[PDB]
Parts: sequence; structure tokens; C-alpha cells
Amino acid sequence: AVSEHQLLHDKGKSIQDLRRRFFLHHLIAEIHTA
Repeated sequence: AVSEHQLLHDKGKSIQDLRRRFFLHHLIAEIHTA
């Protein structure tokens, strides 16, 4: 049920989810230049 401001309000699309794409990648994948 997308909303109106959405899209214009990108903040909400698969960004909160792109995060869950990193979810484990973040808590289990990230080395500041060794």
C-alpha cells in the first residue's frame, strides 16, 4: 500500500531494507582497511 509522499519521500523504500541487506553484512562483514 505505497503512500503518496513516498517516492518523493524515498526515505522508506528498500533503503530501510537495503539496510537489512547489510544487516548481517554490517554486524558480520566490515574491516576498516584491515
